[PDB]
Amino acid sequence: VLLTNLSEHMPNDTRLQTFLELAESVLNYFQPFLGRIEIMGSAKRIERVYFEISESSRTQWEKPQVKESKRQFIFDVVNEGGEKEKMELFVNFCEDTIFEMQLAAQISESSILTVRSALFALRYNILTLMRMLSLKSLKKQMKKVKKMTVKDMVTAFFSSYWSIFMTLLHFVASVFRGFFRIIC
Amino acid sequence: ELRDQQEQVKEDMETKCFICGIGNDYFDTVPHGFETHTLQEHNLANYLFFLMYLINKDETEHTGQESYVWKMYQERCWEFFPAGDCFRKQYEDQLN
Amino acid sequence: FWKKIIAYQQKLLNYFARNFYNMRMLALFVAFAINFILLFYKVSTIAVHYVLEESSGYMEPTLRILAILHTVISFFCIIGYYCLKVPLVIFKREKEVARKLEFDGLYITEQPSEDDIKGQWDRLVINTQSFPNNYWDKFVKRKVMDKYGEFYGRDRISELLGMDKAALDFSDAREKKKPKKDSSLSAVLNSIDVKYQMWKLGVVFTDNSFLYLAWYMTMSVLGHYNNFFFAAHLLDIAMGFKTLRTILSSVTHNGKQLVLTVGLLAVVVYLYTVVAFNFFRKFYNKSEDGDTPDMKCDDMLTCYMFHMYVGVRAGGGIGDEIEDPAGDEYEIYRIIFDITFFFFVIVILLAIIQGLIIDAFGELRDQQEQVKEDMETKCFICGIGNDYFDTVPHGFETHTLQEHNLANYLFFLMYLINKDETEHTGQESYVWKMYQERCWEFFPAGDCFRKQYEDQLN
Amino acid sequence: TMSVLGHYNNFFFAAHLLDIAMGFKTLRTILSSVTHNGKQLVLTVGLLAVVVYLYTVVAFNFFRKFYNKSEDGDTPDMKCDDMLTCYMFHMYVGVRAGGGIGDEIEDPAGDEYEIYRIIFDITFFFFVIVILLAIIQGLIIDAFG
Ligand SMILES: Nc1ncnc2c1ncn2[C@@H]1O[C@H](COP(=O)(O)OP(=O)(O)OP(=O)(O)O)[C@@H](O)[C@H]1O
Ligand SMILES: Nc1ncnc2c1ncn2[C@@H]1O[C@H](COP(=O)(O)OP(=O)(O)OP(=O)(O)O)[C@@H](O)[C@H]1O
Ligand SMILES: [Zn+2]
Ligand SMILES: [Zn+2]
Repeated sequence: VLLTNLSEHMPNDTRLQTFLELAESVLNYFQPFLGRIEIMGSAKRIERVYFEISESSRTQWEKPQVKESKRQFIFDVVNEGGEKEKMELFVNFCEDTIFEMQLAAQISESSILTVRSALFALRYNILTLMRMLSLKSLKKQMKKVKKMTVKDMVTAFFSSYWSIFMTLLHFVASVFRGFFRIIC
Repeated sequence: ELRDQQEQVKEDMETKCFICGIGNDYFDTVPHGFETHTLQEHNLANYLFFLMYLINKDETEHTGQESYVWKMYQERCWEFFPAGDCFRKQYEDQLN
Repeated sequence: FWKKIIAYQQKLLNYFARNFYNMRMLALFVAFAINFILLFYKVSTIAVHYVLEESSGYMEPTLRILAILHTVISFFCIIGYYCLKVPLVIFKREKEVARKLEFDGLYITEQPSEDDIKGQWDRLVINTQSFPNNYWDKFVKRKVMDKYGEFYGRDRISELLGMDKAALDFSDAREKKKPKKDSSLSAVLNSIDVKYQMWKLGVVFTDNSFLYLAWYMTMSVLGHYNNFFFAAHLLDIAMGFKTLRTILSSVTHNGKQLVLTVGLLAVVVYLYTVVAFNFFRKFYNKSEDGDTPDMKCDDMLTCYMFHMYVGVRAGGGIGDEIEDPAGDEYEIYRIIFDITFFFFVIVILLAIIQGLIIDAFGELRDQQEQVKEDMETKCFICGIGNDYFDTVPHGFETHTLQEHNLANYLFFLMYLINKDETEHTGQESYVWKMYQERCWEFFPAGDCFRKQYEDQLN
Repeated sequence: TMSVLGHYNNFFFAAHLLDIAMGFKTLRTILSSVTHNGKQLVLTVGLLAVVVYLYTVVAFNFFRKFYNKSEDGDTPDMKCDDMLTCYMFHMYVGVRAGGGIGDEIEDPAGDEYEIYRIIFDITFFFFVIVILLAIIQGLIIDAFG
């Protein structure tokens, strides 16, 4: 708190920033528990107040129900709220929310099958796709490839893409079969 | 009407600070100034946590600022809340 | 030989990539032609036949040729998709994984929550040696090593990234000469990375548009067997026409609201059916002839199905369908039942649906207007108001089209990427370092050249 | 030309009432309401004609005997034996009918395809009768706005 106050009040003191980098770790650890607000001070000046944020209060505040309450309060104070009692309503909401978080903390005491199937299929089908290259079954098309010509090459890669597409058809059929197996 | 009310709330929050009431552009003159002001300087969550801290803390160990704010909270005088002015406005040319 | 056939293959693949969109529209044209020729389809006469009435006498060969052409065009569109759109999707996912690895360490300091199939599948690609295949930065495997080498161990990061740090020392040392040529089929097979291709095939199969095109293929193939499966190809107008896409986005914008409204309508009518089952049973007699009693509400399920199918579709309501209540003990209760049914189910709920649709139109229009006036009043990068620039005539347009053009920023990014790192200037190196560390502070925010040098320029 | 032809046939003079659109600007606002989204309305009508064609195809494939419109059982009059006749019937009858095609064609009770027929009718009513007309009216209202 002392170091943060000094750093904020003097923003451009080189010795201050150096001593701050010497003091990085403690500041980083205490940043979540450190809060700062600006109040209308007695000296007719705006002053900053540094205080302790408790872990329980922060968790209860971050709980979703309190977030919904905050959204509802903001909507209400914006739509049917006036500047005369806007901040009064804010204080009332703050008090009610503090009471409910104190009650909640007090009362509080202390697909994988589908992923496996879809990954096994995506492995096995591609293994079968590359299995003919693994066996070196392209030696049959080798003798025909020896006749280099445009029509032979176009039919050859059309046959290759046809093999890819029939492998895709086997994949989608196996997906449907597995879906039916899960159903039954 | 419901949709317009939601949009009104949205752009009101995104253009005016909830407590300050100051426009977003003045803070945005410095990059990310509006978000810095709304999430670090004048966070309503921070104000609520300060109210909790005052309530939980014993009255004897209240500091000067804590006692001052506690007296105005107990008399229900919300003048201590910043209205129209902020730290950046008050110390503009010293900070900048 | 290899160098000519591979070149011609690349030419053909490039042709398909270039003509992907044109063939996509022409497939729709062929679909409209086949559906138009199917408009004359007729049932011939148990023995069930199906023969077209051919006034010209050549309609049957005509749509046979049309179906074969449509199927071939589907294959060409499948090829063109893999030519053009697949590299972009692969680049996107590959760069996203690279960034998550270098900056978030999703495989060293974090592990996928096992509900993200994308991450579970992308765990495979890191081990491959063909990574940054599409992403320009081939240096991610070294960035991760430098960033996280000490805390997890050079050996562990090298094993996770599948890099041969042991061979790096031998490479820097004296490495023996070996014969190597790409003419060998074994050599080209070793050059092909089986696991990276496996990952790429998985990503492509996961891709939604590829699934849509495969469904188009399957429907065309089934349409060859049964000619009426070709009608499903008319469902492609939603994506072919963006003007129709606006109309469809009107109803899909509030699709959840519409589905919930239908569920609420089904629940309210179920409550009404329960009330009728409890009290108004003899009123639901639908027997045209008094001799044969046909009761539609003896059973809960039958009564509910009748309520849906008849009352929900009927304009007047369930009262205009079921029997008249005159001269009965439950006359007033029946009348109130009918009036409430008509007001709630027939009027309000349909009004709710139509109002949701209209509100969706309005919200889309307001969003477009918001984007329009936001662009016309604020500079995209500066964030400065238009009036300050407009103090000088045409100042806002000059600032937005000459000084801070997003096209100019994009071209600068391209220039940095294309340019060699050695010849980077001071500004180029500075911006390149912040781009590589993903720090966007170099982008002007709230300030510009005119603001900084106002009184000197003016 | 219309006046000259109206001399020959007196009923050609009715087309001169189409001049109110330009004579009255107050009527011109009402007409500009629908012509502002004229392209959207035409595309909506085309989409309605395509969806009903898909429904007609489904009926032609499965629900054929249901489309029997014979008042007397002696004379069979089938409205969906031919693709074109079935589509024209779907348009002229179902699109104009408030309840849908189900309130027009025969009842499904005691049949194998009962549930499929019911789902067909419900989907037809929700999409064609309700949503598409709602789309058109919403386009018109959005044009006013
Ligand atoms: N005192 C304030 N505290 C926080 N945000 C404020 C405040 N005053 C105005 N805002 C506006 O609200 C924005 C974020 O706060 P807000 O509660 O509206 O967001 P949210 O999306 O509901 O947040 P969350 O992720 O906590 O649910 C800020 O960026 C700012 O535009
Ligand atoms: N960085 C920017 N570059 C260009 N225009 C910008 C930029 N920032 C804001 N604008 C606004 O956008 C207008 C033109 O750009 P925009 O891309 O919106 O127009 P367009 O009509 O879509 O252009 P085009 O004819 O290229 O399709 C400018 O006049 C300005 O109001
Ligand atoms: Zn503030
Ligand atoms: Zn700019």
